[PDB]
Amino acid sequence: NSNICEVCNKWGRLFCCDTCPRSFHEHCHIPSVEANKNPWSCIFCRIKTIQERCPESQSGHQESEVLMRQMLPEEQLKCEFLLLKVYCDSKSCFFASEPYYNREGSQGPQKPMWLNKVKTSLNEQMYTRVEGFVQDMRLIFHNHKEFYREDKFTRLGIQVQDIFEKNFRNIFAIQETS
Ligand SMILES: [Zn+2]
Ligand SMILES: [Zn+2]
Ligand SMILES: [Zn+2]
Repeated sequence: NSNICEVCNKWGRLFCCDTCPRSFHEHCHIPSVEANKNPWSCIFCRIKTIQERCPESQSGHQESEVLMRQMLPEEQLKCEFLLLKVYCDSKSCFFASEPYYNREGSQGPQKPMWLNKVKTSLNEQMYTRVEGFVQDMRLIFHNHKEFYREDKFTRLGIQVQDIFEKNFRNIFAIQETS
């Protein structure tokens, strides 16, 4: 097994996957690492199994169809993994916890949003369709762009949104386009 957490790249109290060499902090894994279960298989492994059990699941899909999917177990997992892929980027730190807004010339967003809120909402099964999760994720970056205006800090939202979108297209096998 690796000696650092796959998500945050730090050592510490790590839980090791039984079917691959990755390791995790308890609350870095999504869902949080399960109490018992020997062997234990990480989210990366669980996602790989879905693809292996249904190879045709990798054929191209339309985003509009993906968004309307109900949050059955496999879609729940895919959103958990997409969320985790964002937290894998160190720039996710800026979007993790509850923001506050007091900048001359800007007004805060009407609906603030942040990663840990999305994480809780997934854990509490508050999304009934993939669309709910994706909307909240895109809202994080849209709020940031609007608030920061011409400050160069706006670029951090563009950057982390790009990680989200690339991973969304990979995990849900969105049809490639020009
Ligand atoms: Zn970690
Ligand atoms: Zn694994
Ligand atoms: Zn099949």
